[PDB]
Amino acid sequence: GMKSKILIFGGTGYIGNHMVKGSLKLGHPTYVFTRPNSSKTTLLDEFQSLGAIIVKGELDEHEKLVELMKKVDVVISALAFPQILDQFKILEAIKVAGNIKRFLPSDFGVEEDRINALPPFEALIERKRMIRRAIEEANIPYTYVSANCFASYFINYLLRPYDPKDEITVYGTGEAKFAMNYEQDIGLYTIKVATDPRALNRVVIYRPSTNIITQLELISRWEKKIGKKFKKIHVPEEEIVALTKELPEPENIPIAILHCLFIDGATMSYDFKENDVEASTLYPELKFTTIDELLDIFVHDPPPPASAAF
Repeated sequence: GMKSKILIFGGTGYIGNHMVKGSLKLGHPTYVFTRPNSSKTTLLDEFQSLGAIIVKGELDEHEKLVELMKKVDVVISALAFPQILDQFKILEAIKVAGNIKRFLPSDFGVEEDRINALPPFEALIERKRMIRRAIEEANIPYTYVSANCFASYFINYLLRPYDPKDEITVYGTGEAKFAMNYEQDIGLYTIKVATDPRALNRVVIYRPSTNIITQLELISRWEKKIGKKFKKIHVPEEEIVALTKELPEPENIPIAILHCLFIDGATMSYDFKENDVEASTLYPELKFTTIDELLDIFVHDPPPPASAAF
């Protein structure tokens, strides 16, 4: 009915599929633009069975993009790091169409306009800033989402719950704080703020108070949940830093990200600004799945590990 029509790019991606599912769950007409040569045919069918309108094509099809933009109201991009600047193709279509009410570029991580990282990762977030600068210069309505750490992804990466090993790797001292949110919630809240006036032309950060922790505390809580103790093996910062200088690309990128998130503590190294919007405060009918609840999920029905593209 009055629900805004949502167009999603990168819908078959790691975080993108949660935005597609969240959009549909919220009753929004959902358009999913995806490549003709899809290896995610089983994910697309699911989207379709849920009500999504699948649109096959390439980002290079400018005319197709423009005609598509004219049919929707909101555009959300969840493209991967290798395609950050390709979002300029999406932006060009938005500019020509002229009817888009809100554009959310592919951020969904650290708040790049207030943090810096090691060269490997800095080059990537600088590309994300370029997109933001282009959006602002064109006066395109937007929302910049800083979703912080993807919880299932990093619980898998840090705790390796599927690994019966007796040791656990700690990056740096392990004392740096970070915030991590459940992917399903990131998807749901993202759709909500994309149509929320309180988020128009603002930076929205997902930092629920129940999802802030350090590597050491996460380990301790996991140990209590499963009744096992692990031998902690640390990886010195100077060591991680060196690797980002010697290892090739994209190898050194994950290492740079690990330093940013778990050593520098970039997701918790700042205080909120006047115009910042912290998402957990927006909806009294919803709440972010907490860290304890997340650990319970991994104990009862843990999700498969994943690896972002670089």
